[PDB]
Amino acid sequence: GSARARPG
Amino acid sequence: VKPNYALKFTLAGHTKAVSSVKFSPNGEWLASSSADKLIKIWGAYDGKFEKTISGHKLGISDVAWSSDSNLLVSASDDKTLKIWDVSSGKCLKTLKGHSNYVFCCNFNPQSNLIVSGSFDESVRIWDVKTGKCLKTLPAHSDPVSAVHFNRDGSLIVSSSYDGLCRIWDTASGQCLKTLIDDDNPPVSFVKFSPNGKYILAATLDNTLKLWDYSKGKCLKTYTGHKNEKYCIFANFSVTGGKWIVSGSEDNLVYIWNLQTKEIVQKLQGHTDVVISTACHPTENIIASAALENDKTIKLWKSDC
Repeated sequence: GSARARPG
Repeated sequence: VKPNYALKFTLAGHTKAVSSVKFSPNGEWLASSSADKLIKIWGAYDGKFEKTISGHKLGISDVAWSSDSNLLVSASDDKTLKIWDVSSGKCLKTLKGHSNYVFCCNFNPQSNLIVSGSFDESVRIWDVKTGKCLKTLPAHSDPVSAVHFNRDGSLIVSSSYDGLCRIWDTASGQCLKTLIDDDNPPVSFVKFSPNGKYILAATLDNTLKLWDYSKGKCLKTYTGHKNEKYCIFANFSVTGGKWIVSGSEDNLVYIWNLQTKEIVQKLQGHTDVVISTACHPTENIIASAALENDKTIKLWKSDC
């Protein structure tokens, strides 16, 4: 995936 | 008065979360980037799929247009940015130098520069013509969530999970201003207002704030939505009434009156976090895009 689409 | 945005189109085709949508400056096109490693180009007025642009080896977190609408730049988990000729679909340049995911990107108005922010905690300024990294700013102490040029290209605003918003001089690379607020919650998004005097900053305490950055004063706040985990794009809508537009983690698009701070509309229909919204440059049209359990872009149209 992509970093923007992962929680954090 | 209040807007009456209504759903016009749902754009399907990405096979993973959509990460970012942007309208071309000339209004003809919507570009979408996705975790599925692709950029897709759609017609802004009929929603018709135009083309797929490919080449990143990992998912994409952001995409941006040049002022003449001819180029795109994308930011990828593969640690690169790519510059793309939209008409041909060809990758013109691969910008290498970040040491972790590239998260956010933008052209300056002149479109001779690109600015990028990365998980590597740096902001980089790149020459569009040669692809060379011109400056590496030790901008933050946590991932950089957003980067944006002001109207004349002389300033960059950056935001980071370290809780800071910073204003940078493009030519010199020095930090002109640091904005801290309350207990410094992570700053998930920032961008200049169209006239360049304000910045809109999102923090992961469910809050948007409008700032006079030179005076360092918070002029407005926008609340009621859910934003605790994701770097959600927000927008100034100025083609009709003056609104603030943002996605939300409760699957809605929120629209606020910029001056009164009241919510004036909530757009229902997405089934996952609305990670990205964009406002059409001339018509009262919003594009919205959502994460893995949705994978679609929606186009909305209002009379004001």
